[PDB]
Amino acid sequence: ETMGNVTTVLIRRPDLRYQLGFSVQNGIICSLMRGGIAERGGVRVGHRIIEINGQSVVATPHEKIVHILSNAVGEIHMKTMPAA
Repeated sequence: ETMGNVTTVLIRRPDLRYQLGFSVQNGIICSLMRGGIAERGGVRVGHRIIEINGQSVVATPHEKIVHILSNAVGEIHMKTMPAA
């Protein structure tokens, strides 16, 4: 599993008030807040989140993907691809 163009991201989130800092739609990063944790994480726009903290969310719906990101803090391992 995890083949090809995968760019793992580590988000280190202090708590829930420190939101990701990137706008995602359906798992695809649409925008990134510069200076935010996501930038520090290595998140880039035009990337598709394929996994979050050990669960492949690439087949996970919008809500779920967002709900999961919204509640996860600490060292967060995501796997992103160039949305291809």
